[PDB]
Amino acid sequence: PSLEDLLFYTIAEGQEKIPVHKFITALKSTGLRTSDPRLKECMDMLRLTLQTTSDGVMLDKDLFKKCVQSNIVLLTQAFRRKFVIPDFMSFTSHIDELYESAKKQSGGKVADYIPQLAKFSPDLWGVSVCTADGQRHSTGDTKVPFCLQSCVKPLKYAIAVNDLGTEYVHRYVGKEPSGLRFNKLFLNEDDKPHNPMVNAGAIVVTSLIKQGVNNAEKFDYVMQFLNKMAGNEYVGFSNATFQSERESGDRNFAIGYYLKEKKCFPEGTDMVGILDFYFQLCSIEVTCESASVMAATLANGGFCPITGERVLSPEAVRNTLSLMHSCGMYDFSGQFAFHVGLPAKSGVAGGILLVVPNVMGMMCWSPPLDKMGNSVKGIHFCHDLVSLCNFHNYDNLRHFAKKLDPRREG
Amino acid sequence: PSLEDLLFYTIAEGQEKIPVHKFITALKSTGLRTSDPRLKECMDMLRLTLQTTSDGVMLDKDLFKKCVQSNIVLLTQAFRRKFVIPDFMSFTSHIDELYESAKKQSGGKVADYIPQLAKFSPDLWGVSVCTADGQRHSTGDTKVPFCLQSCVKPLKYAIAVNDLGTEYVHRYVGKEPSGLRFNKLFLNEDDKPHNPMVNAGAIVVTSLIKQGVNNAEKFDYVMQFLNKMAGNEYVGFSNATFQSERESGDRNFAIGYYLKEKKCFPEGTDMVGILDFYFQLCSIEVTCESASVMAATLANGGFCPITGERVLSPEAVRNTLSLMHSCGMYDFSGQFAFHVGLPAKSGVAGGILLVVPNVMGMMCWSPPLDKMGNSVKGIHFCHDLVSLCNFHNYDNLRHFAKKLDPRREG
Ligand SMILES: O=C(Cc1ccccc1)Nc1nnc(NC2CCN(c3nnc(NC(=O)Cc4ccccc4)s3)CC2)s1
Ligand SMILES: O=C(Cc1ccccc1)Nc1nnc(NC2CCN(c3nnc(NC(=O)Cc4ccccc4)s3)CC2)s1
Repeated sequence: PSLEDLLFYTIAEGQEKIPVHKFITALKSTGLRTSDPRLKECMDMLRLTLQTTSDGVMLDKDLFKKCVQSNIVLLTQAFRRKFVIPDFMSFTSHIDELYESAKKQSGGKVADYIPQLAKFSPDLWGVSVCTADGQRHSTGDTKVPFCLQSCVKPLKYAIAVNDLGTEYVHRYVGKEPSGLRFNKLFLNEDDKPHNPMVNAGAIVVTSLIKQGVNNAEKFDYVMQFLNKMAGNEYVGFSNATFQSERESGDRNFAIGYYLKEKKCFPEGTDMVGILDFYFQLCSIEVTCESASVMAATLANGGFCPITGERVLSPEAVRNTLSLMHSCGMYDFSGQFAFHVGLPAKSGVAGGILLVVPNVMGMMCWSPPLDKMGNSVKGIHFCHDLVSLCNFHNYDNLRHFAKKLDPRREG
Repeated sequence: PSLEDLLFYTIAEGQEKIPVHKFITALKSTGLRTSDPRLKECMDMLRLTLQTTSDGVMLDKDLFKKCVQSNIVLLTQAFRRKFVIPDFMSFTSHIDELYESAKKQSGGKVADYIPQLAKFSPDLWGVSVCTADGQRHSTGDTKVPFCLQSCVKPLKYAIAVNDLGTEYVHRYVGKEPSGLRFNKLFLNEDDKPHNPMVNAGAIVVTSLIKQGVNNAEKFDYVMQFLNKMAGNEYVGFSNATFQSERESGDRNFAIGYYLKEKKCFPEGTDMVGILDFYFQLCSIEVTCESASVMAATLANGGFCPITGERVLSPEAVRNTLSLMHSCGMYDFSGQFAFHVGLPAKSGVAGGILLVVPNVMGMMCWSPPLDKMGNSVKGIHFCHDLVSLCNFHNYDNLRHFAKKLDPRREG
């Protein structure tokens, strides 16, 4: 027998030759994009075959063989419905409906304490999905770049835990939500920031990464790390946002001096320099599409789903997901954990980085924020998604009443 | 041929007739107990054929069929390794090692604020497992009755959500942990108890159940409900503990009067009567074995795994598991959520009701408590369990480093 051949007969349909466009259409309907880095050899060989034989363009078993050989495992799982969401076309139809429903939620106020966000139209709204198998779907404004802002907090904590371990990192930062009106306290009773998802905690975490090297190399080190998490999709930087943030960051400077006085930083920390680095990390730019791949890396236990590359330790990812679950949505964190039950992180630019463990990552972006600082449409979408699908952390995978389970078929 | 026959040859081993003891021994190693209520018809039929003789006695394919045919689906999944933990004998060996490691953790203090807790030996230590498929294992003192105490709090919250819905229940009680020192406050800022897992929340939740009927019928209703949750294994009542709890429940009376003055109860509540009902609920008795079945009902989306009966709505179970995750272990709740990542609830008698969603429920019981009120051995066991197995809520089911996954053949 042969894997290329019985996959050939799978698409062949009794016919002798597969039209090339018919193979591409079947591939796309699994959810994989033709640009997937794991399919490069196959797509290069297909394009090359369309050049060397315009006497075509139809693939016989042996020419189909030589195109798919290099990527045959991934291609087989895709075509034998082995991906985490088998009927991806049906699922994206649901995502689109959820998207259109949240589109009609027009309230909230765009953040405006800096010029680079008041800039953003209230009506931008994008949602991108990347499953742990690399299946992609986007709807709305998913290639508009925006700053991560606090969405970067779980990512830089994960880097810190990856490089230094749980025990070291959490000598400096706690692991719990603060409680609905210890919002305002910079430190818990052990003189540590409450958790990595608040500014004081994120500032301390920022000071743990790549200690001893200067800010230029620290930033490059973090960027290279975000590139891998995003499978090398768009990660950028907004210098306009950085300059405005550092120029308007009086409270973060208040936090910085308070943490210095309380000796919250590692020995030899230049606190003002860490604040600069912090403002830079908040100014890193993504799109919905690229950020959804970062989320999918966290959903996939530290492996980037569109490259296969191990990016973060399971410990770093587990810790990060734990704290996103309980600390990720500002004062809405307890409500979100109860009703949505998914690890998520929101930012002032309107992003919500969302993780369904073992299923998928998402980025929802809509600049208008509610009074707790969370994107109105993102919050609405997240509630709807879990109303529809049994993705709540404490939904049961066997007894889920009327919810839909996109992991199953019939 | 047919399913009874095709399973007959599996156990037959080429032999022409199966000894009865060889079938029982094979069944037990799947993890099922012969007393499983779903196997009653089969065991009754075995009982009848064991009476027609005093020989072997040995089953030919046709009489085996006559015994097993009523329970053939369940018997097939058990014998063709379809249960959630396929190699259960290997898994119980690990449970045994975890048990023996926690046994040497000899610290902590037995609760003594009333005599009924104060008499329990410091050295009692039991762990019971019930998977979502009804596979059972116990090690240590697992048939000694002890009071649920605060372990009853998630069960009566589940009942209330089951009967009345999330929205009504949470008019009276919040959905969040209070934070590591708004510990002492009875109400959050919306004049509701912070969540159902604290005394103030449980007291209010108690006032929502079976309203309008008197306390005796209320207690009967809750007992019946716990019977279904435990698949009719042991549930009792300690009047001694009840009497002691009510005479030394000064703080609970302080809470009750405070909630009354703040109008936290439904109209027509007799607050002093509700406190009495509350003390009774804390005095309900279980064993490790019966309580692990209750936990397994929560692990199984509201279906009792050893009877098949729907006991709780999926919404009640999801809500209960969410609040156990974040509020279940007193001031250790945040540490426990971060490190163990399992919904759990502890009580002052030393019980820890533990749920691994979609896998199993457990009850750990060891009377000596740490400084936060949690059983020392239970806390140690829970950490060890998640160190060993990829059961952390934010462990990945595909990439889990060196952890063991008992869900996998491979
Ligand atoms: O001490 C501890 C450890 C601890 C914790 C818990 C229990 C015991 C011990 N942590 C600390 N972290 N940060 C501290 N100083 C900060 C200075 C800036 N902030 C603020 N300064 N001033 C305000 N004022 C209103 O916030 C005003 C207000 C009044 C009423 C209602 C709402 C708001 S916050 C927050 C306090 S101290
Ligand atoms: O008000 C709110 C809502 C709220 C929440 C957040 C922000 C604004 C509004 N909830 C309330 N719940 N219960 C209240 N009265 C209770 C009477 C019994 N308890 C206690 N009484 N007295 C103590 N005394 C020390 O606990 C001693 C101590 C003091 C400071 C530090 C450590 C220890 S507790 C708790 C207070 S009020």
